[PDB]
Amino acid sequence: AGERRAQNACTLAAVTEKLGRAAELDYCDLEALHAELEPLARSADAAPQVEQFNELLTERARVPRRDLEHELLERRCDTELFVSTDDSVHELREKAGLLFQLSQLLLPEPRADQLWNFVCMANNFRIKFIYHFTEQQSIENYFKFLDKYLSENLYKYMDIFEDESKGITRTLIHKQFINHILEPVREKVNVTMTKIAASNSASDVKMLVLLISEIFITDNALKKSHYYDGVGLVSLIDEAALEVWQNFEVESAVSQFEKLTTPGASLMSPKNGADFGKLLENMYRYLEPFFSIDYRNLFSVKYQLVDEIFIQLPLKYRSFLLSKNILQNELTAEQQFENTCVKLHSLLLISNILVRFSHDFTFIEMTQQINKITDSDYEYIFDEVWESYDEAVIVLRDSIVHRWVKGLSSSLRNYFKYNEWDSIATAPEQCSAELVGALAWMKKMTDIFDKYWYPQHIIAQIKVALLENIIKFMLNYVVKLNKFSENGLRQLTFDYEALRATLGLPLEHSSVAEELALFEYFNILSMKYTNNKITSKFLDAEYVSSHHTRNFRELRESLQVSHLTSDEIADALYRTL
Amino acid sequence: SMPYATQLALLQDELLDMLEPRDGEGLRTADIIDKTLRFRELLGCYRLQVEKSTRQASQAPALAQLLLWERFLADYRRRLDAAIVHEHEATAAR
Repeated sequence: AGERRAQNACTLAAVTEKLGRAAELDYCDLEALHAELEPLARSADAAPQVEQFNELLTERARVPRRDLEHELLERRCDTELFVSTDDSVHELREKAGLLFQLSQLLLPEPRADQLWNFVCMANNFRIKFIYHFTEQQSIENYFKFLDKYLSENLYKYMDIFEDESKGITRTLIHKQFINHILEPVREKVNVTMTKIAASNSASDVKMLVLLISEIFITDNALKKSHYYDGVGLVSLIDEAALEVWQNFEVESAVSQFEKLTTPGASLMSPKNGADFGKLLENMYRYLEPFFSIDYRNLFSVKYQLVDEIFIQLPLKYRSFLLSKNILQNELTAEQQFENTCVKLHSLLLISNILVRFSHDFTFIEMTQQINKITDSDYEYIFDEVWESYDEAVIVLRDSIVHRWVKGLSSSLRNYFKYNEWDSIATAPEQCSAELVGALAWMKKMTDIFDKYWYPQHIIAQIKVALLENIIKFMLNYVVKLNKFSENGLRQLTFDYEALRATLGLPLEHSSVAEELALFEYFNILSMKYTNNKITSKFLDAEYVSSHHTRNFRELRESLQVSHLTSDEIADALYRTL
Repeated sequence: SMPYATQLALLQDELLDMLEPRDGEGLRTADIIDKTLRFRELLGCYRLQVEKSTRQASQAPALAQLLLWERFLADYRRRLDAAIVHEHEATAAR
């Protein structure tokens, strides 16, 4: 191993001897030295040789810097007094080409501020900026100045300093001319920034927060207005300043959240759901620029902001609802019902809000940033909220149906007590006098439910579940406990269609199997009143026993009863007698 | 129109056309999101309708169309998000 140190420091000690002859060394020699020293860079044995070679490049670049900067300022190349032509631009491109070639020879790689050609190109702006300006509004004014200059000079300087032969591309000039024009703004801003980051006063901590937020804003506008895919003023933000901004933003969001999750004993209202929704939208409007900025050392906080605000807060909000309120024991039955309706509404509203967030471009991108860094195969970041919300929606939906059905069982008690279905005076013209109370209640109930918005299928789900519970009530508590007149049955059919009518079911569509069965059972029931030839045969108590095991092969075909069971057809026939 | 299965039938075509606008003005992304939300809702309605057609089969084509539509919506969100990315990439390199 020592055979490559006494041999290494030999070429390394011949480099210093050729360096000791600064004059009578042309650019070709500088390339030959780069060829020899390049491998040995970063070794730290050749560090002195590096330091010398770099400070030689710098001295070889000092004169064309003073010339290029003087020519640029004395010809007013960034004003209307200068036009780009083969003559007035010729010498500028020579001085800048040589400066670029010299910068590219720095070992190991040139610093950002050592691209001397771009430093010279930006010098004019540096002088104008420092002259004109000796916080959030200041940073905004700096952007206004920067933007105006960039607008009228960027593509012009690209036309001037284009040099494909020497590596100076148009894409490079676009990136670097903006970056170097930005440097005096970074220095000016970062003075007042480090002046605030050195204080613990609230006024200070907020002024720092607003500063950082303004930086994010201006970086965003720079990327949009001049198509700049380089670093802005985000370089000024250190991890200690981010932690401050991030915590201020999460605290602001939680503070607003907690003023919405304060448990009042009054019936829950939709507003609270809409206000939490607005909170999520406002906080996303505020955090949009930060989210859109592409700096890797930023992802660590972007995920933190996504989780704590757009996942944690919705989950906590779900548990804000569904929560033991001993302060809500004084609620009416119809109040507890409306309270649940409102809960389900609010929950599904926040769900759709997150659905919209999930297709905005900034979310799609930082969702892939998360799926890459955490190696977690998430489709959307909101999958964990949705899947946790889909559970609570069922619990709520079931609660609505149960609480609704419990109430219907209560209001039909009067209608249940009526037993004169075998002695009916005439045909139905209105609804049974004992059902009027229930019909009214059931309309009050559907109207309360209809006050609020739910997805169409969840409406259908709840209302169908109640149509079925209505059928079960009519069949088991009334029909399958009485025998019916001609018009007693017509009256009952009326009553049923009135109760179905109160649900305001999404109708003109098809009918549920349970209701088809209901009307098949009615149809059989109704043969007690038509003395047809093929109906005296069927309405025999002995035909029922003798045919029950065939599943009534005859009757099924004759009467289109295709949704009732054998036992059911039997009970109907038996009920005609 | 009125039937769920023809509402879904048309809405699928519409949702596919939004992805390739002959407009100039790009994607009407808010309208697309609104449509996919309505597609999900209508899907749920068709699902309920099929389910509640037999009490607690010849309802096979409806189940097939339902499955292929649920798969459609699932893939369509990926197609949409891709298009949304592409549309901003294109309007940055111009």
